[PDB]
Amino acid sequence: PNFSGNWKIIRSENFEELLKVLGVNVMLRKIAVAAASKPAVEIKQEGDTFYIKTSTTVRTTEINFKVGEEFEEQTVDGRPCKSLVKWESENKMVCEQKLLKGEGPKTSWTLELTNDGELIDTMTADDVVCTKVYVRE
Ligand SMILES: *C/C=C(C)/C=C/C=C1/N(C)c2ccccc2C1(C)C
Repeated sequence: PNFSGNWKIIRSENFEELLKVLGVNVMLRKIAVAAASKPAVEIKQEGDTFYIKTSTTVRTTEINFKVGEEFEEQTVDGRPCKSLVKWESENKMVCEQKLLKGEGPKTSWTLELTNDGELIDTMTADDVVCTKVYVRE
């Protein structure tokens, strides 16, 4: 199925805690979890090729990738990483990340589409999991 769309957040669980495991200091966390930082996600999918733009009121970030091909992005806390996405199933992709420099928590993300059209974004840092759920506007 098709991940394309303009997605708006309807659920967010455990995001502040993910930030703590990543070592984001408290001043930045308050900003990051504020409504001004609420994410909107735009996806354009063509087969295995994806464009994903994630924007807030003050920030915008775009990734471009094809499933199975390595690309560069940033960890949630903004460290450059090499990422690789694979299909876990027909409706679910999983991305492993490796830091370009230094050491840190093991991080990953997954995106999956439910039959009822919800987009579930899961982010992990070691033993902590954050889940965000979106629907199409
Ligand atoms: C991933 C979530 C981020 C970056 C921010 C979300 C913040 C909020 N806030 C402050 C809020 C208040 C009411 C309902 C929903 C939210 C949301 C989780 C968007």
